[PDB]
Amino acid sequence: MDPTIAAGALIGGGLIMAGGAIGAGIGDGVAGNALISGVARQPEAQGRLFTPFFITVGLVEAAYFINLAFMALFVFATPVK
Amino acid sequence: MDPTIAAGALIGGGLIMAGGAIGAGIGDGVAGNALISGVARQPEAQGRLFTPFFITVGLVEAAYFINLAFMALFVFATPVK
Amino acid sequence: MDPTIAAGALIGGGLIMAGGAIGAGIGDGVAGNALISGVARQPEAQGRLFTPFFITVGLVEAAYFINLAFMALFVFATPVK
Amino acid sequence: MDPTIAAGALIGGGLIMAGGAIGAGIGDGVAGNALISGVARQPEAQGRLFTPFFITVGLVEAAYFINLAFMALFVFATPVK
Amino acid sequence: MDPTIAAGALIGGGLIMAGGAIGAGIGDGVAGNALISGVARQPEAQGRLFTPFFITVGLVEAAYFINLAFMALFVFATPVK
Amino acid sequence: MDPTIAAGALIGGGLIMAGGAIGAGIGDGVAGNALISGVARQPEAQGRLFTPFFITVGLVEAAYFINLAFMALFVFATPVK
Amino acid sequence: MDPTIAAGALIGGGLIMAGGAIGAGIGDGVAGNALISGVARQPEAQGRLFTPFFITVGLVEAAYFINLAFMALFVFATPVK
Amino acid sequence: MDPTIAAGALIGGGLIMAGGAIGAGIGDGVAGNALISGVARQPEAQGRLFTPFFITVGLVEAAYFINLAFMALFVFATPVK
Amino acid sequence: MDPTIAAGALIGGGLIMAGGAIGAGIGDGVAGNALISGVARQPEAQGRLFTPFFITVGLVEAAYFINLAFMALFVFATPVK
Amino acid sequence: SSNFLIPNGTFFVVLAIFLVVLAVIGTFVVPPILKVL
Amino acid sequence: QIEVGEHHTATWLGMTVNTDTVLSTAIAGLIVIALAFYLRAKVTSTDVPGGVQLFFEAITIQMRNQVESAIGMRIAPFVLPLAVTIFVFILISNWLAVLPVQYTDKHGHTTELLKSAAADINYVLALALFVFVCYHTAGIWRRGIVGHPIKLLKGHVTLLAPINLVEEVAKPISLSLRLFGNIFAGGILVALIALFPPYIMWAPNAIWKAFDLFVGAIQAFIFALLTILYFSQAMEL
Amino acid sequence: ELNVEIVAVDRNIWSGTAKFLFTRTTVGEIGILPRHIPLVAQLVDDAMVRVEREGEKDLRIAVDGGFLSVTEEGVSILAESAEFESEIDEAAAKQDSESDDPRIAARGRARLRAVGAI
Amino acid sequence: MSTFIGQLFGFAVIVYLVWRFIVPLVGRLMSARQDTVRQQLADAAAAADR
Ligand SMILES: COc1nc2ccc(Br)cc2cc1[C@@H](c1ccccc1)[C@@](O)(CCN(C)C)c1cccc2ccccc12
Ligand SMILES: COc1nc2ccc(Br)cc2cc1[C@@H](c1ccccc1)[C@@](O)(CCN(C)C)c1cccc2ccccc12
Ligand SMILES: COc1nc2ccc(Br)cc2cc1[C@@H](c1ccccc1)[C@@](O)(CCN(C)C)c1cccc2ccccc12
Ligand SMILES: COc1nc2ccc(Br)cc2cc1[C@@H](c1ccccc1)[C@@](O)(CCN(C)C)c1cccc2ccccc12
Ligand SMILES: COc1nc2ccc(Br)cc2cc1[C@@H](c1ccccc1)[C@@](O)(CCN(C)C)c1cccc2ccccc12
Ligand SMILES: COc1nc2ccc(Br)cc2cc1[C@@H](c1ccccc1)[C@@](O)(CCN(C)C)c1cccc2ccccc12
Ligand SMILES: COc1nc2ccc(Br)cc2cc1[C@@H](c1ccccc1)[C@@](O)(CCN(C)C)c1cccc2ccccc12
Repeated sequence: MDPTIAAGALIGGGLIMAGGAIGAGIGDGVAGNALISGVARQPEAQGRLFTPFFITVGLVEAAYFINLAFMALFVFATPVK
Repeated sequence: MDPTIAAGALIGGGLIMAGGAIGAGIGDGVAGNALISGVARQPEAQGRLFTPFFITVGLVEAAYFINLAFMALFVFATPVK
Repeated sequence: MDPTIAAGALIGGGLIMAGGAIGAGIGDGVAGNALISGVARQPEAQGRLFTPFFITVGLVEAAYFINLAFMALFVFATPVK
Repeated sequence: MDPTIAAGALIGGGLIMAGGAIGAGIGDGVAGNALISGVARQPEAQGRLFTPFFITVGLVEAAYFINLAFMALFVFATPVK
Repeated sequence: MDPTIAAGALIGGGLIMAGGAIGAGIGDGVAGNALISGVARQPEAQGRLFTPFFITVGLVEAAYFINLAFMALFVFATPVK
Repeated sequence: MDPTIAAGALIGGGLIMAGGAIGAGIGDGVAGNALISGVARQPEAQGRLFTPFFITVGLVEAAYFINLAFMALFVFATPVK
Repeated sequence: MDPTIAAGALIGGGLIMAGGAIGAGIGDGVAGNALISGVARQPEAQGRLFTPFFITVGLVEAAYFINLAFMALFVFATPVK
Repeated sequence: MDPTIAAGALIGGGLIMAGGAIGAGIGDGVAGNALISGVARQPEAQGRLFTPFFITVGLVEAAYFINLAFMALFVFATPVK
Repeated sequence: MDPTIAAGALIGGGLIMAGGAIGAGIGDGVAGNALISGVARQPEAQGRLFTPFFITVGLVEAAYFINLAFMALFVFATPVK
Repeated sequence: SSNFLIPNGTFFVVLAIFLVVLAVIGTFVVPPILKVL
Repeated sequence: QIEVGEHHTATWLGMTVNTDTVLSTAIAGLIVIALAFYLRAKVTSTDVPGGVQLFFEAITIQMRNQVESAIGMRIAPFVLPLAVTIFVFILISNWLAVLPVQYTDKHGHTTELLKSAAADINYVLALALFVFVCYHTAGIWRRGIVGHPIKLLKGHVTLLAPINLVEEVAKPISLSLRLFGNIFAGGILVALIALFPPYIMWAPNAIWKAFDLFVGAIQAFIFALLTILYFSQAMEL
Repeated sequence: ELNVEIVAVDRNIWSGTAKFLFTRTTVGEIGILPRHIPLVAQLVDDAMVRVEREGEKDLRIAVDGGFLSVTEEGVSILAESAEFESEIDEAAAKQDSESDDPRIAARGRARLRAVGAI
Repeated sequence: MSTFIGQLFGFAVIVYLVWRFIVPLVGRLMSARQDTVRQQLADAAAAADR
């Protein structure tokens, strides 16, 4: 009875982590593309570009970890016992 | 009867959260790319560039949250009797 | 017998909501990228840029909502009795 | 025997709707990105940019709708009677 | 044991149509992005930009249709029974 | 014995066709994007532009066809029976 | 014993070929986009743009080929028997 | 009871690694795209550019390697048992 | 016992190689897009452009290598009894 | 097979070692190098 | 076949401390200290400098340019020694893993006389949590016991106050698992590469080792850069 | 190598052969190597053009009112004013950078970039 | 005790690769910096006696 639920929880946590990884990796990559281009064109702008960057990143990474948290909820404290 | 339904609920919630995280992460990445590029090219635009940037984010995050909502419904209040 | 159909319904609804979330998130991100960049280039054009934007978003969100609709039809009013 | 085919039809319909939503959402986002950028660069062009746009969208949405059709045929008129 | 084959056929047809919809939607989106941008840059080029476009789309839709065809072969004329 | 392998072959062929259609659709979309943009830029380079294009497409389409081949090998000449 | 192992091998080979074709198609599309753009801007540069192109393609197809190999190893020489 | 949990752990770990690899590869590709473009524009900006490039690479591969750690936890010290 | 774990191992290895191929192919494609565009812009910086490229690609390939390793660990030296 | 994401008392030992090196450098490398520059 | 990071261990104060990752981090500490003293005896501002002086000069100038661009060397003179020691410590600790120290077995499978230290959660957690407490107390000293928490909760956009909170929870976690997972990966690979036969085991081992050198350098650099950035974010205004 | 022609409104500032021309257009810094796609751009207000030759040392010219044109022929820089590195007195170049007049402050900042400061 | 030999061959080829490719460029870099600071001190003394 419980082993099927354990397999389901493991596959669900894997899906959560995979989605979080895809989203976070690609979003950070796009934001960093913007940052590297802006700093390559104008070096002195580096500082004033960290303010939008770490806002965007701050959102993106948020998703990942939020998902990370929920992955734990699936795998360590399975919502169905 | 319940083990299978609970496994399916966990996998469905995992899929919901994976999709939500992919969408949210990549949409925030693209919007923030636009924000960083606009702040780089037109610095003084910074303040005004926050009125579209959040609109976009307000849509993107919306999707994520709604998925989150239903993910809860899938694992805490499973719609199948 | 109904447990297997219910597991299938939950996994299907998860797939529908995941796909809708990926589509909505990334489409809103791309449209908002266009919006933020156009507002950065032409600062005064914001008012004239919301009629194409909300058209684009109007379509994108539409898909999401429809998926949401059908997800409900899967988990609450399962099309196989 | 019916529960297995019913679960299969539910998962297949979920996959069809998910793929259609991803495709339609991201394609409409890309086309609308082009439309917003064109309008922002020269606004008088708006009326002339809607014949390419609605061609593009006209194709994209078509895919979506066709998928929707078959989704119904999977869940409501399951080809395995 | 035929229901297992029927469910596999339904899931495979769903996968085929989902991949086809994703590919077709995003390909039409990118090609139409190019078309709208080319018409916005100079409108007089419209009549000359529909030979490349309908080549591009002509291939993209092709893929979709082929998938569609094979999806039929999976759900209506299952290749293995 | 036979039914599980048949269902697995159907799902595997579905995955192969979905991956082929996604790859081919989006690759043709990006190559045609470049083509349309180049013809809009330089209208009298059309012929000169079709030799890189048909190289790129020739690679992309190749992948699709190869996948198509193996899809047949999965559903018509199942390797393991 | 053997039936479920062969079904898992078929599904795994399908996943391998799907991922390989997605990666190869979209990587070829992006590289060829760059090539077509560079030839549309400077036709005489077609000769010198084939050395980076065929490096990129050389890597991209490599992934494809490797996946192809493992697909065979999964369907013709199943590593767990 | 253990075999299905082990299968679930293996599939979940595969999903985690797949999502992490997709996200990391594409994000590193986009970041390196920005780096190579910025060096092509001004070939004497490498050292200046290796700071934002490696900040972005740090974030992207942070996502990747947190997924790698949790995959190793899944398949080597399986949380549920 | 063993057949379930073998099917799960083959499916997980397929997922790992699919994610790795997608990531590596598309990341190498984006980096090579940057390389071709840079060699088109500044043909005399080609050498200078292989130091960023082979860093980017290098990092990307690192990910691929790890995936490859773990796929073997799943398929030849299954980490579960 | 144990959960390797759980910290041991090692956490402190390593800390101490780092808290030594940070001192040494912080006293014997960075001030002389900064003075030389 | 492959087995994951079990540790030779012993109880030192009622707490189970690993033998390995205390031997290896101690060797790293002694190597950094030996390099430091060798510089103390050979640092010449009068004539041309040797090799060790040039190495530490490069590291110090790079990290000082970072601190100057980020926060300012007038406001934060301690971030420079912190960044330098973090970089050199992590770099030496990760580069010690290149050594041919694998020696098959007494019985069964692969084994090493020295596991890399960053392949342990205690090592990376110590580094990350020390940096965490340090930049939070630097923010407190710069802004106040009551102004620094409200600034962490406000951020650059006050309405995103929950998201900002998540950021503050995610900075140590990231810093510690980007390096664990990374170096940890290396471990597993050299253990599974040791399942090959000897005549075809040298090539993947050499490729992985040669690229893990660059990976360890980049990981030390990322840790140090992000430490400097976090200090500049916690001490702003 | 590439052919540099820096001309002003009333005189040819410089003309010669180079291996690398660094400047900064209104969209960012740029560096031109011998073969380079045709390009037209506008330099920044306080623009400095640094020219690099094989045997010599880098010329460094403060340009005021410049327009950059890269072609098959080489680089051509239009200027309203220009001042080489070894013709600027940093005192007037520094107390002019502090001025309240926009274009004269830009000229001072260009001369300061050319002398080595900022 | 045969993985030891395989790893040792791996270590030999990696140290050969570094001694072939990496150590020449880093040696050239540190030598260029050494000679630069040497010239700096030399012309410092020259300007002093001038
Ligand atoms: C920008 O934030 C938002 N905007 C929205 C916009 C529209 C709608 Br309708 C819902 C929105 C919801 C939120 C957040 C929120 C804040 C407070 C409570 C609930 C939800 C959020 O969903 C952000 C998730 N993102 C970043 C991936 C969130 C969810 C879950 C856990 C969180 C923990 C910490 C912070 C944010 C957390
Ligand atoms: C822009 O919003 C829309 N535009 C549409 C456009 C076309 C069509 Br045909 C349907 C549309 C529907 C909506 C919303 C809506 C508004 C009111 C009622 C029902 C649906 C929405 O579906 C959008 C979800 N997005 C934002 C991810 C929604 C659903 C569920 C919960 C929401 C919570 C908060 C906000 C929006 C919420
Ligand atoms: C633009 O709308 C279209 N264009 C098409 C173009 C080609 C083809 Br061949 C089919 C097309 C079909 C439609 C719509 C339609 C309208 C009415 C009936 C059937 C289909 C649509 O399918 C759009 C879905 N999109 C937005 C994701 C839709 C479906 C379901 C509910 C909707 C509710 C509200 C709006 C649109 C709704
Ligand atoms: C442009 O349309 C095409 N171009 C092609 C190009 C090459 C090849 Br080889 C096949 C092509 C096929 C078609 C269509 C078609 C038209 C008529 C009959 C059959 C197929 C299409 O497949 C388009 C699907 N797209 C839009 C997602 C379609 C299929 C099914 C239902 C449709 C309903 C409405 C419209 C189009 C419908
Ligand atoms: C562009 O056409 C090609 N180029 C290739 C290039 C390289 C290689 Br190695 C194989 C190639 C194969 C083809 C076609 C082809 C033509 C004839 C026979 C077999 C295959 C194709 O596969 C295109 C599929 N695309 C469009 C998704 C196809 C398959 C099936 C049905 C089709 C129906 C109509 C048109 C094309 C059809
Ligand atoms: C460009 O072609 C390559 N480049 C490579 C580069 C690196 C490596 Br390591 C392997 C490479 C392999 C190949 C081909 C090849 C040629 C001959 C034998 C085996 C493989 C290829 O794999 C291309 C697949 N692409 C197009 C999706 C292929 C496979 C199968 C059937 C094909 C039929 C027709 C053409 C190519 C066919
Ligand atoms: C660029 O090549 C690399 N760069 C790396 C960079 C870092 C690291 Br840490 C590992 C790297 C590993 C490699 C290759 C390699 C070369 C030799 C032995 C093992 C691995 C590679 O993995 C590339 C795969 N890519 C291109 C999809 C590969 C694997 C398997 C079969 C191949 C067949 C042909 C060519 C390359 C083949």
